[PDB]
Amino acid sequence: GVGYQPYRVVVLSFELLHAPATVCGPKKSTNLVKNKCVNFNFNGLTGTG
Amino acid sequence: SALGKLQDVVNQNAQALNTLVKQLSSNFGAISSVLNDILSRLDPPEAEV
Amino acid sequence: RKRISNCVADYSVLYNSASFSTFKCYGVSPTKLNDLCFTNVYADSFVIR
Repeated sequence: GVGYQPYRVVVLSFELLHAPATVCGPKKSTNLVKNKCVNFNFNGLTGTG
Repeated sequence: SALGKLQDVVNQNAQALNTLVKQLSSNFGAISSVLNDILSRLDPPEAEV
Repeated sequence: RKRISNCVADYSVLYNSASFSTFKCYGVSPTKLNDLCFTNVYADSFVIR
């Protein structure tokens, strides 16, 4: 019955923000703009400056 | 060390400001000390805590 | 345990696939999962009661 049947379990354990990134989401990169207050996003590092 | 009386005031104010700035790196029990990092990973009700 | 690296991961399809009985995330929301970058993703799979 339910609770005793075999179950295929997959976990997705990943580390966040200590090393250079290698697995990234499907978001298209944009151009680089300098000398302007912008909302940058470097490998998921969201910020403003 | 003739002007230690004024140097003490300057040092005390600078040290207080430095401690206040350094307090922004503390998690205080949160997953991260970066507001952008918390907002990037978590949806509103989990991020609110 | 399988090493996942140097690839673009689209978790949107996995989230949308209703065949999964349990889709629970702990340190990230599944909706935001498509906007993050990880230095390593380790997928562990097994069959348990």
